[PDB]
Amino acid sequence: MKGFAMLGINKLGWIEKERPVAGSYDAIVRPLAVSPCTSDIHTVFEGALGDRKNMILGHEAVGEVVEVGSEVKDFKPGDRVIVPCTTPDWRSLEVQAGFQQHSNGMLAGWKFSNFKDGVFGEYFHVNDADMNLAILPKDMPLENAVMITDMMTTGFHGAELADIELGATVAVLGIGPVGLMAVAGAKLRGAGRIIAVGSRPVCVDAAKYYGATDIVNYKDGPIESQIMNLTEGKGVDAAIIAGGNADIMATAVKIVKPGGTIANVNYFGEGEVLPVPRLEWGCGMAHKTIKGGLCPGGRLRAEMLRDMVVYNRVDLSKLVTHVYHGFDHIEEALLLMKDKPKDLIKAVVIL
Amino acid sequence: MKGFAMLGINKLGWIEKERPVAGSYDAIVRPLAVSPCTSDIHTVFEGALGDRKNMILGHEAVGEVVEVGSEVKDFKPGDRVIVPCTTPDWRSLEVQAGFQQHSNGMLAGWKFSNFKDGVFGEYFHVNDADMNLAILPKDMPLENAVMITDMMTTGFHGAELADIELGATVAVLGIGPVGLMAVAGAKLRGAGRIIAVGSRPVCVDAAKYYGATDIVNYKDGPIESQIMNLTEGKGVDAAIIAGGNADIMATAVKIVKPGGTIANVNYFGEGEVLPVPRLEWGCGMAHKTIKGGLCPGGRLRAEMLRDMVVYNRVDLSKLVTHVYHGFDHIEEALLLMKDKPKDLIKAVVIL
Amino acid sequence: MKGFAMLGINKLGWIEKERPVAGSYDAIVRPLAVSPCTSDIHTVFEGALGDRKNMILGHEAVGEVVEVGSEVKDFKPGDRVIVPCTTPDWRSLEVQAGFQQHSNGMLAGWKFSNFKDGVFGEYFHVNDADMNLAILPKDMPLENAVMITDMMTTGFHGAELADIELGATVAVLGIGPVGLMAVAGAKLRGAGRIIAVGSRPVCVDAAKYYGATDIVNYKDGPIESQIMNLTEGKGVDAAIIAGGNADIMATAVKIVKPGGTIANVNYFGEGEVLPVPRLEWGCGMAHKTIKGGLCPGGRLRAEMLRDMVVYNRVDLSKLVTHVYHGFDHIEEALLLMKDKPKDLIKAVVIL
Amino acid sequence: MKGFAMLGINKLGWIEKERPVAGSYDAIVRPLAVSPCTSDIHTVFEGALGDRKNMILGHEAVGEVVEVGSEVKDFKPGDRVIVPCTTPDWRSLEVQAGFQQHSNGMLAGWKFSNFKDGVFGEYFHVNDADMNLAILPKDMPLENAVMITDMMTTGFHGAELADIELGATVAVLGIGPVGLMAVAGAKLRGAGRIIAVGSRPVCVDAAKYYGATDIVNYKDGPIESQIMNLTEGKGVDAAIIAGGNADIMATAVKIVKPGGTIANVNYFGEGEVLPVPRLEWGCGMAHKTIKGGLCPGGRLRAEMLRDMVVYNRVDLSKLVTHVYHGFDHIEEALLLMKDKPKDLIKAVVIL
Ligand SMILES: C[As](C)(=O)[O-]
Ligand SMILES: C[As](C)(=O)[O-]
Ligand SMILES: C[As](C)(=O)[O-]
Ligand SMILES: C[As](C)(=O)[O-]
Ligand SMILES: [Cl-]
Ligand SMILES: [Cl-]
Ligand SMILES: [Cl-]
Ligand SMILES: [Cl-]
Ligand SMILES: [Cl-]
Ligand SMILES: [Cl-]
Ligand SMILES: [Cl-]
Ligand SMILES: [Cl-]
Ligand SMILES: [Zn+2]
Ligand SMILES: [Zn+2]
Ligand SMILES: [Zn+2]
Ligand SMILES: [Zn+2]
Repeated sequence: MKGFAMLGINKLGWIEKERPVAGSYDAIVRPLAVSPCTSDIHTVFEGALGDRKNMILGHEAVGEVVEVGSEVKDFKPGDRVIVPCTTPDWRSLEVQAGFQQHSNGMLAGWKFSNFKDGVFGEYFHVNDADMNLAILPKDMPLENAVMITDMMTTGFHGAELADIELGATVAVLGIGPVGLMAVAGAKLRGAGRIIAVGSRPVCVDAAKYYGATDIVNYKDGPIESQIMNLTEGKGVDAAIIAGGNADIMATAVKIVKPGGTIANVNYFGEGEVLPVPRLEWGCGMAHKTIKGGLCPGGRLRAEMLRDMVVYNRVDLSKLVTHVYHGFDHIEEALLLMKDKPKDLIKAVVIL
Repeated sequence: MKGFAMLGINKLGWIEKERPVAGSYDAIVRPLAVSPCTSDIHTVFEGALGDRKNMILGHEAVGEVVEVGSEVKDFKPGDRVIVPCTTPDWRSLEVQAGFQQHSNGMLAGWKFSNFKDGVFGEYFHVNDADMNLAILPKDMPLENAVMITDMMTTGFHGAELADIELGATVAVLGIGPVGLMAVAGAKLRGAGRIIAVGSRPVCVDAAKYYGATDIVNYKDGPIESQIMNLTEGKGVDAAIIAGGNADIMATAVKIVKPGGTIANVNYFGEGEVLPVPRLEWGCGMAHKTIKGGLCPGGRLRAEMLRDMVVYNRVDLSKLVTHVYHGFDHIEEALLLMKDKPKDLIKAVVIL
Repeated sequence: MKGFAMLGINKLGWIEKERPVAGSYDAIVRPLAVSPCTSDIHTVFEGALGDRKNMILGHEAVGEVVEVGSEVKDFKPGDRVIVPCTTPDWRSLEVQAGFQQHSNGMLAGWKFSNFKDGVFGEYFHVNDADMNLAILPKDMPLENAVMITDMMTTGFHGAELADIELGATVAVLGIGPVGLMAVAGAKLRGAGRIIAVGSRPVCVDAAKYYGATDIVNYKDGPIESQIMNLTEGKGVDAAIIAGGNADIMATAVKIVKPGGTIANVNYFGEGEVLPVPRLEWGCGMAHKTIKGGLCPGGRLRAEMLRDMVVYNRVDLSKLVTHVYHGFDHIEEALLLMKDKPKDLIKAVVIL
Repeated sequence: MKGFAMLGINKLGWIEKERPVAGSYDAIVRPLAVSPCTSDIHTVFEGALGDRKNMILGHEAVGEVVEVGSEVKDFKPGDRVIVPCTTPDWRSLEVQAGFQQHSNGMLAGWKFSNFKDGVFGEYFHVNDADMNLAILPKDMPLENAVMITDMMTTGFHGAELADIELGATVAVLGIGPVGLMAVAGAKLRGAGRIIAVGSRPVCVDAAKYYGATDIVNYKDGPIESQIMNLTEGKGVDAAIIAGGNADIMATAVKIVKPGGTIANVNYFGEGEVLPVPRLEWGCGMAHKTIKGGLCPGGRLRAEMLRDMVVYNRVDLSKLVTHVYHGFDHIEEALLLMKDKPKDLIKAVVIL
């Protein structure tokens, strides 16, 4: 079977592997549409989760079930499915503690292109199909569906972590596709003022679409001072980190008011320490809670998000700026995420 | 000073009282626009909070500050203000425990036309002005502003109490103005499917506007069975009670799935017991949490809600179906709430 | 295989059934020590969960694993195990929503002597052994261990549901073994004053041991008035319901202060409605949250509770008032729970 | 009036000031017993909250009310009172948001020897007496009472922030008096295993008394590896930081399991950045929540803690290792906190 892989740190290529086989509770799925992610660039080009050998990349797919194990009851060959990027082992003690994302170890609910061969292959394997898949609606555009699997869940998780009160003022630091979904998620948690920080015009337009009331361009000067000035020295109720380097932790702390929340969903690839500033964290005592969480997955999450899309709670179409046709364009698509052209949000390859 | 009052249970009339005087921390406010509430009908005509003598009614007003005490710093004569219907005593132990609504006793944060002369008078008194008032924006229509003071805060509080996950399915039982705001609030907590229960066409149109995906008319048959059928036997994640008689508690319990929330914001005036059904409450063990809460007030709540309106998170204009001009029309306006014409949601009297 | 069963409502007897067989993920366990529960009296003699045919009773056991399925990795034949009375299906959507106790339906995480043949048999079946068993410590008395499986988890769950702040005043309504564990659990959530309501001297002594600061005997007069008098009209922060008839709901509501919690863990068998009083529930608005929950189970819960016992956080020995030797005494033991002698808390049959 | 003061950074001395006067809502209190705090050493000798001029030190006192304002109703001259070190302005928007500790600005609920003349004076001023004082019980030893005002509330707040499940494994980093109270607080939140990190024998004995099951001495080697070894590679559910330098943040992150909580109550005086390690924080995604909070105060907190002591939930006497008699010994007492003799936990000066 063919797949586009991380040969090792800094090295991409097409490889050939054995087609995976389903256990009693698993499914084999062939991709129908896929998207590459900035996370795979951190993983390959920064070595941010350590080295790998011949790991097929990608974790954002809608697919067709081709094969299911003997104990699979709700999915069958031919079913069209939304595959959440996080596919936990539901039989784990971490699940019993309330942390599906870390079933059997830190980040280990997120398998695809963390450590498990991903979706950029002729087929891929889903553990526990009945618990980790959702049916794709008949009329749902594939490219919008693909945005559910990671961008929507992660951005929304930033808003969830932020523990927003109705009418809260929220800053979103970074308006790549995850931050855009954080903007929309903040709105769908009842945020009033939403201050989006970023400068790429395509992203700014999308941020405004999704609910941003204010846009902060770092080229006008320090972000901290800009935000403090917008809020008349009060700061924000919550800051969602959806991108940046290590220093953005310190920025987030400095703009959040006492009692507020810093909610990280950014995958940091560079810097071995994320700085928390002493004075602006109240020398340890400011009740500025710092969170940082991998997106939830599983069937329940996938269905609930899917149904938000069905009921027009968010329009995912705005994220999709590039569409390609055919398996081979996966390569070109991933390299867009590396190279970062001004007009890109997300790319989808429809096979 | 003139006001429209509860003479006692079942008896309304205009009365004359001394104009109130501000303590060091208080304001005297003259109404600019007011709305009557169904709660005052429960209070007067059902005796639902006990008898009263000569209590001026009303608790929904935007006003002009005419006089402030010596220790008031943020409001001054001439300021135009949104007055939250709940005006807590902030120096109370209940506030220290996190329950502003019950400062100095059960429901005692809600003063106006609970026990304190209300807003249907030439002037009224606000305790602790700096903590219990918000500035009215220059361009904000008075009639929309008045909807902040009770309908928005109460309906939104139903959504808050419901403890909705992103993508949850919510039922709203009753689509009077409080239920309409519960619909909008559920949407602004990220609800997917929102099932609104009610039959008055004006309310149904508003419910759909505010985010209802499904409408349930009791004239088609039992509500429980209808809802269970819509959700394919799963029930709903949360049911918000925004109206009905005592029996609606039992309905709410029967439609909520195990682990879900029944969130009441209805002011019950009739029936001395609200029934919780044994079997459908899992004989005590179904984790169906039952909440029932008075709306928050105070300056912070008022400002945060006001700012949600400024940033176009909700459009309150749809609630206002009747507008009158002049103090004397307060009487006619309140009697609309008693008589309940098919085309009424809320009435506002602009003085 | 022999077991002591519910023949049907009002009818007990010994029966013969096929010995159960383990699926790939299950274990067959033979009891080493067992206890009967008041819940089985509700189930059999009140028909509180509907009729049954030939259901082996009991859900409180420590056992020896005799057989495990091919996919079981952490338990093996010969292992001595604490079996939590609640053994969820971990692969369920309710688990994904955070409600293990209702995996695959209301109460359906609690299988043994709800609907599944229980522990009063020569052998019983545990679903998903690796996720639903805990190792019994070598030196832990069997009879103390058995108290973990239901009494400790349920009583502690009442304290968990009560959402106690450090220093809160808690009432416990009923001091049978579940209420006794609620007393201990309240103490281990940092309760200050703990007011235990009950009159059996053996239970009173145990309540005082476990942390009760005040004892209320209903024979001295109405409980509501007694509690209100003890707390100088303030009421309690939380009331845990661990026994009583339907009316105790109303008592609990009347003694809890505004903003407080009524936390039920009682299995109600009689009365089709549990009354919530209108005026004392603030006509729907008093923020008196009413909870009612089945005890958690699974391996994680079992291990965490076991380790609390290992570290001397609670002494379970006080609950065990009667010990019998041999399988046949199960019958006599269960009938004690029906007949309720003054000196009984819990009975354990050591096989 | 005489007081022992921070002349400025690095400079202590006795000074003379005007005796303060009560506003309508305030009290003037004369100390009956006082304790010095390590925080005042950070403040004076590290300049950790910036420079000061002639600020009377100390924030741990039991006193006698000598004078009250005209609007004070619950306290009067002669009353003996426990003064919480945190005395919020209850009329603030931060209080409305749920953060009394930051009323009118970051840390600004903690006034005494942060910015307001403290308790090491012939008299001191308490803002809002009715909301910020508690009656001292007649038979309560003064020196035990003084431990309520800061050590108990702060250490307990570390346990509160840790959001401990019943049976959780907790590490406490630092076993000075705050960490000792964190140990006791963890126990009173139902912790099972409690791993206390420290090496001073007097503190170790107290840690064991208060509930520590394991003691970790850094002189045996790296703390991280020791803790990971104790927990068999699982890490701890929560780590409470009650002392250390800046690096302890990174240690806390490395020992907490995914989904766990790092709960800081340490007042950091040195280092401008507290490091959060990238890999062990799951590159931003490990759901290791980092909290850091000033202790709550006010009358409600003071009464609830006082009542925990009355009901023998914790014994504070173990903290008091040194007692002096007479106002002048304040100087000697504070310098003990600077110099740190092996046998010191807390010192109390009884005037
Ligand atoms: C599954 As991911 C860290 O790219 O949001
Ligand atoms: C202040 As009201 C009970 O009418 O929402
Ligand atoms: C498992 As039970 C309802 O007897 O605590
Ligand atoms: C009031 As303090 C920071 O010394 O615990
Ligand atoms: Cl975990
Ligand atoms: Cl992104
Ligand atoms: Cl309260
Ligand atoms: Cl209404
Ligand atoms: Cl569920
Ligand atoms: Cl019991
Ligand atoms: Cl705040
Ligand atoms: Cl300390
Ligand atoms: Zn991704
Ligand atoms: Zn009203
Ligand atoms: Zn039982
Ligand atoms: Zn201190």
